[PDB]
Amino acid sequence: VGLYQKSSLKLLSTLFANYQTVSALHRENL
Amino acid sequence: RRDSLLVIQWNIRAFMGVKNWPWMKLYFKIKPLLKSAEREKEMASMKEEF
Amino acid sequence: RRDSLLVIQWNIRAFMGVKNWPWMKLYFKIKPLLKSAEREKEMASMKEEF
Amino acid sequence: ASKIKIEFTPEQIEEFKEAFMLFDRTPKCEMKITYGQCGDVLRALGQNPTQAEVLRVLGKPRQEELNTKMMDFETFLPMLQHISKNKDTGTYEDFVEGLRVFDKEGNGTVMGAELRHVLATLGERLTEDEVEKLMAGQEDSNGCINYEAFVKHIMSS
Amino acid sequence: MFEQTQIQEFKEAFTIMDQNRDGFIDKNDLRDTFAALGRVNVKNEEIDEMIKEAPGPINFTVFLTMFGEKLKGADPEETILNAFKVFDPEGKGVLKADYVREMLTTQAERFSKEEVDQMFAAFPTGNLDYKNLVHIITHG
Amino acid sequence: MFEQTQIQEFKEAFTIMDQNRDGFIDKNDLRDTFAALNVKNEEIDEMIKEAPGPINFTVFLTMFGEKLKGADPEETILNAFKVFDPEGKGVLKADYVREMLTTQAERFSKEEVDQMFAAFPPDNLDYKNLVHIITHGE
Repeated sequence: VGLYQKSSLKLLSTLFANYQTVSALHRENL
Repeated sequence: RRDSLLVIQWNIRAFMGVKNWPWMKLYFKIKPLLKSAEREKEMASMKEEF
Repeated sequence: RRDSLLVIQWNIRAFMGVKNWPWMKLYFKIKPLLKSAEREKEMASMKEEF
Repeated sequence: ASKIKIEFTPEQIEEFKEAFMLFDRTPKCEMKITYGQCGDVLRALGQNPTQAEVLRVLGKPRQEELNTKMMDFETFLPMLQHISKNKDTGTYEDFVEGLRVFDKEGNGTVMGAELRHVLATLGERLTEDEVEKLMAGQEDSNGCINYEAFVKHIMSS
Repeated sequence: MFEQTQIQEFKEAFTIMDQNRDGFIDKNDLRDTFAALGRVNVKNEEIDEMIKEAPGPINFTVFLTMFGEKLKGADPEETILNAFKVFDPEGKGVLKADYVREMLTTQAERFSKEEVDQMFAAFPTGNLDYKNLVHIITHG
Repeated sequence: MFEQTQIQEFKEAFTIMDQNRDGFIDKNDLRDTFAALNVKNEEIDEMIKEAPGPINFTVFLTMFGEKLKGADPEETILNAFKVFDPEGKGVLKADYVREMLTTQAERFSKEEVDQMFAAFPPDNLDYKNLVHIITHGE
């Protein structure tokens, strides 16, 4: 991840600009 | 729209009436010398847009 | 800067050339204050207010 | 010091002479031109003379020789053209690769203060105010100067 | 049918050309005014033309009638600008020369195509802007 | 075309110079200048020297115009002086201006330097008054 934040592409950086289980998040969204 | 086209063709008719005889060439050269009315219209437009 | 200096020097040369003339000063130093105020400097006033 | 080898079209010489007259600070002695500051114009004439090179193109002039005494550029004109045609310069990618190692994070930029320091101290001698005006505008909020864009702007302009 | 601004302009022109203050235009008057405002390149006997077109003493009346017959249907240039801009849907002067000429010769008051092409020489894209079209009319 | 800028209105100035409306400036009309502010025999007969003859109007306009072939708008001079020094406070010393003009623009000799000194005596040279007075805009 830390490698990703210091990548050449601004795209990869903005995907991983920062880094809540998925099941709970899905239930909350539902 | 038809009246505007009529005015356009009326100006064209005036142009045909004059065409390009150098007398109106002297007239048009005189026009920059005598621009009093043009300046008055300039300030009139200037104050209405004010 | 050199272009500005050329402009300034040419203008001051013309000003000296017209200043040595006795006629120019008499009708060119009081006209802008009085004679040019009502119908020439009024373009300056309308331009600055615009 | 230099021989007559290559000459370009006289109109190019004419506009070089015109620029020199622009820089000519001698009102009546317009024939002669500055001995040392002519290299500054050579800098302004689309060339990038290094300090040692701009010195020995003049045959190692002294400071009094650089400023007090005069000289006729037209003698040096073949040597100026020779300097132009040497092409002793790197490429834009070469420049960005060279300044890339002067970084510790690989973000595509370089911090401003260390850049000014190396420009003034590590390289050839240059006054600071020159470096701040060089990256004036190129300087950003966090100091991470975009060295690629900065150097392309420099060599292009 | 005479525009007041234009008739006062004609009066002012009559005043400036009447440098002799004799009330009529003579050959010397035309020579002096052509030297003053025109160029000395044309020194041919057009003075004979201008004196035989209006023989004898000529006052402001004959000049006014001559202007009226020459400029039949006088229109102020500002009015022409307004008509052109309201005619243009955008008013930015990108009106096509061929299209506007076709409407001119088609919608009403059909005109000869040769004179239209002479006046509308399709100055480019063909965007014959009306500002220059009236500038040439009013200032040669 | 003669009388390009600032002179198309100067026709009004020449019209108001004349009072009897004879199409030009009358020989005896000069008293209006005396009324506009002493007129002597020198001032009376200087018309022939400064004017070839009382003939026409536009010729007088052009004749007075060749003097102002170097004329330029006052705002242009103000802009040039302002871009000369961004402070624009006119604190540039007289001799400093003289040396810059001599060494860069034109080879101004002493017979020009003294006249320029007479135009604006040193305080420096506050450009505001000079730019106002060249066009007489005050």
